[PDB]
Amino acid sequence: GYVVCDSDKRFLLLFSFLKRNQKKKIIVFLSSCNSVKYYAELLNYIDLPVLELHGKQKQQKRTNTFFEFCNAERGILICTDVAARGLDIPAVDWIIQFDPPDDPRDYIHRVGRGKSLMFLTPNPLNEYEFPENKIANVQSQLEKLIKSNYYLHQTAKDGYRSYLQAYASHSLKTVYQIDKLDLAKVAKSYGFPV
Amino acid sequence: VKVHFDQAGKKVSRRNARATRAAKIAPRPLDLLRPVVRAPTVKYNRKVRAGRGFTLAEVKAAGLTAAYARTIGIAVDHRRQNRNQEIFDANVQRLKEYQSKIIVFPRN
Amino acid sequence: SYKKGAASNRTKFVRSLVREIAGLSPYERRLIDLIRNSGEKRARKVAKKRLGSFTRAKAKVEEMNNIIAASRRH
Amino acid sequence: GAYKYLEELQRKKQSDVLRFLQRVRVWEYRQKNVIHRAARPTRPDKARRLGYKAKQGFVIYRVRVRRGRSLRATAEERVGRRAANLRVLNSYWVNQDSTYKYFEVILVDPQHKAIRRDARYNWICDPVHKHREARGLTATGKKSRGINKGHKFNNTKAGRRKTWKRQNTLSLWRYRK
Amino acid sequence: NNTKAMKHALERVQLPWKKHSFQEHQSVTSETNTDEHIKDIYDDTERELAFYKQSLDAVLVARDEL
Amino acid sequence: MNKQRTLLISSRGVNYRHRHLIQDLSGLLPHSRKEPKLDTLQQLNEIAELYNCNNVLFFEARKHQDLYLWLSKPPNGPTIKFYIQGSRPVLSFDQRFESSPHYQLIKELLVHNFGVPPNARKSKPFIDHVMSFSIVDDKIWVRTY
Amino acid sequence: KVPPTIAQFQYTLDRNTAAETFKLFNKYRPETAAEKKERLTKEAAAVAEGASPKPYAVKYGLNHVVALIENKKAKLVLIANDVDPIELVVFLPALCKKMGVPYAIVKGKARLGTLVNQKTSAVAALTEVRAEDEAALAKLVSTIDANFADKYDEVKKHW
RNA sequence: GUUCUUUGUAAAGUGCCUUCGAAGAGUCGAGUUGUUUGGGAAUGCAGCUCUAAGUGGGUGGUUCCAUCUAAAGCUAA
RNA sequence: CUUAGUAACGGCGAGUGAAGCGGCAAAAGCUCAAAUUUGAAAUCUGGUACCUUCGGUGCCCGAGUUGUAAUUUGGAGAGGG
Repeated sequence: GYVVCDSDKRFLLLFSFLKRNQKKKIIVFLSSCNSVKYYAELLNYIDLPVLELHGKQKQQKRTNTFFEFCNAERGILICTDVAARGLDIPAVDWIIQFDPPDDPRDYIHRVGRGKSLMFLTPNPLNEYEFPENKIANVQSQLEKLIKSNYYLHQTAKDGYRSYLQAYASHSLKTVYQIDKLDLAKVAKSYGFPV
Repeated sequence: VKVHFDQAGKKVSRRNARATRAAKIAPRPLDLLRPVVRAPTVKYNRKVRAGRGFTLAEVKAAGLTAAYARTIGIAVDHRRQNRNQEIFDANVQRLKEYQSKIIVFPRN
Repeated sequence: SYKKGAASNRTKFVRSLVREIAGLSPYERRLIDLIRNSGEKRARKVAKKRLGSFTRAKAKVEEMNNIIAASRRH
Repeated sequence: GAYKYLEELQRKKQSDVLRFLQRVRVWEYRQKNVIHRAARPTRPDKARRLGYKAKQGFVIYRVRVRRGRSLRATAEERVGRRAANLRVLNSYWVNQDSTYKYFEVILVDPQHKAIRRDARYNWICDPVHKHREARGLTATGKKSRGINKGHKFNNTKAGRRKTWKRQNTLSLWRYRK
Repeated sequence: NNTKAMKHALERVQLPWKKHSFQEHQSVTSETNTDEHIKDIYDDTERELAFYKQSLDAVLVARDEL
Repeated sequence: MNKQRTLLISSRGVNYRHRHLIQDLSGLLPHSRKEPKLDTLQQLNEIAELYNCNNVLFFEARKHQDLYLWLSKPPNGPTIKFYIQGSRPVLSFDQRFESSPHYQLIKELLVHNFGVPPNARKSKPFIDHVMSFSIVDDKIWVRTY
Repeated sequence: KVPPTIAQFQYTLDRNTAAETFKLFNKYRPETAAEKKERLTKEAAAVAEGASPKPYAVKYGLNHVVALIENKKAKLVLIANDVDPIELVVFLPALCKKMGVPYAIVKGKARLGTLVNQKTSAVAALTEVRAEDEAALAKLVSTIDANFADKYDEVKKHW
């Protein structure tokens, strides 16, 4: 159902759960269509063969490449909450939602067709454990990498500017801007939160 | 007590000034293409007169750019505004006709 | 005034930073004490006499209220 | 950069920090001459926004004037006579006493080749700008001449003697009106 | 311009001067001086004299009460 | 009982003729309060809150040749607009002031505003002049002798 | 009598800490006019006939430093106490304290000039560092925060 | 017109999309003493006292609306 | 040129005396200060050696980071695509 983690290692835990799970059709759900530009661009450049779906691209460009996942067996796509709405593939086992969803109420209803966990610091099923010293030490690799290309720096930036806007434009009284910005920048790995 | 004895003299002065400007600015028509403007105040609003300069809006709608407009001899004003619709139409037609008439020589 | 004069996070920061580092002018040093003792009524009187118009003295006394309230509590 | 912080720091003049700088400098400037050269402008943000570049050819004279014609223009006029080769560009207030006022008038050498070159400042080399202060063509001179735009400045816009001579001398044409 | 709110203004604004002395009021209501009877309204001759009499005779109403 | 205060205030722009009227009437009124400057309307109530003034005279200034004087009261005063082309005073009045509520209400104002309270701060015992108030051609005429 | 924001200077960094600061800072010299010119002629002679990473140096302009603090990019900031107009730099310790950038008031303006190929500098800052001196830099940060900041917490008070 | 040379991952322009976006203080203003005007809303200036603001500020029009952006500078006819 | 001897002021008197609009003459606009070149003060003075000398270039010196160049001045503009 969920995994409790702090905002520093939220992304760093996710990269662990993807590398350990490299055979299964798994889906991540992230908020911004701007954001999954970012997490797609890292993983092809830290070399995980991921797929990418978002509003910022064409329709049949989105569709025909989404079609590649549906006939696949192994891999993984990254998509938005919105663009994957109404189009669930039964051939899936892990639905990990990184973010609090767009509608939190109607989110549970879209499960029941696919195993679920989420990620939350203060905020049916059970949790999981996590041994804390197992997360990949790529943050040394990433901080050099977020400084070297400027395209990856720009897409880190939009992946941050658009992340928090959507975090503020949400429903719940719980998920409202309490979180400290020192650590959400580390989820996108900065020295300073832009 | 000043007397203007030089009325005839200064007309010949001004004419020769235009003659020099004609000699130096050879193919060009001495003056810039000025807009058509509605005069202020209740008394004069029926009168339509030559304005100072066009606008960025009138220039942009005509099909040319502001900096380029000045090089082809169109007077451009930036503080004037396009409040009236009929004046805007008349000036755009004035520029488009002017652009059909002009023959801008190559720089080679 | 399309370019009227938006908030600008940097300018707000600099003004409030200088507001404390400079300290307080002698009339303002008198004025903040005059708020705590003689009330906001007599404070607006002295500020109006010291400055030009009353419209200046309103925003001035209002600024003093913000300074005093934020200092003692936080 | 810092010029925003200095700009705002120079606003609070009677505040504790700047109050102390005044009482030290007012003593120090009295020790020195009436008209003397400062190596660097004390309020450099103000120097810049009045057209001073920290390059060879620019000179910052500090000048002392009595209290109670305008004092800013007198300050510029005093340095004009002493430093005759230079051209007065602009002046500004730095410090004042009960008896005296101090100004840091900025000057440009038109003879210096670093100014005769660059087109942003080579206009001052033109002989039409000899003693700008002696004709009220400086900031403070143009202020005291009442030269602005508006209903307020109708009788003194384009020369108060020029508009008088225009209004009080008869004009007659060849074919009389 | 209606007279309803005008009469509501006569309720709240107007102070009762009759309850107090003429010391506190200090206002002579020089009545029966219509002053539409004044000849030469554009020449300012009788307008000067009739107002001057209206002012000076008002003093004698207050003089007994003083 | 009659304890009141007057508050002569002015807008940006007053000289020669109007400042003769402002300064001399401020001198003639011992309970007058001379103020620097104002620019606009709702503020004037709060001006009265400062000095506890029972009266107000606001000189507004519009079309370059005219004059626009505003007279009002502190708490809930009904204002009347005007268009005119230090001893204890004696206040004379008119019959046609009492003819209508239009002139009766302004008569009441001219009694305690332009007159004097007996317990004024700068009040002199000796008398000197009178105050002529009368109506001709829909307008007021005041001269001090 | 000195108003507290003046004489927040003069309570400067001590003997040993200042020495160790320059032991770090003298490693990070900007390439001088002669050195830069000869390098580019080497580049001209090589590249015309037949790759490099970004080189770290100290940052030394007042406008550049006031940019870098509040960017935030500065890690250590050295500030001279002797400045001809003192008002040029009086806000700067407060700016560093507000943005949480570690600062130190150094003693001598020409002392800053030596490490920087100029006469005087008034302010010097080290934005970024080589990997080997990273631990040493962060240790000096703690050393300066213990000696300068924690000892003189009352420097904002007392005339 | 006649040529000799044009270079460097150089210098701009235009339209669309995306992310930002700082504009002048012993000045504005206020009271007063003089000067300036035929200037009625002390106009303009100077002296002296105090001295601001940033969805700001200046100027005008009958409760809003219009209009510009001071306190820096250059420029032929 | 006209508005005009108009508005307006003047013990309304000796009188003083504009301005916007309109017609025309001539028309031309721009430069700073403003947030970092920070992956390199990219700038300039002077001396000196040569050269095609109202100057250009090499070399040395000084100024200059308490900011000299490029980029921007609300007509916006900049960062990228």
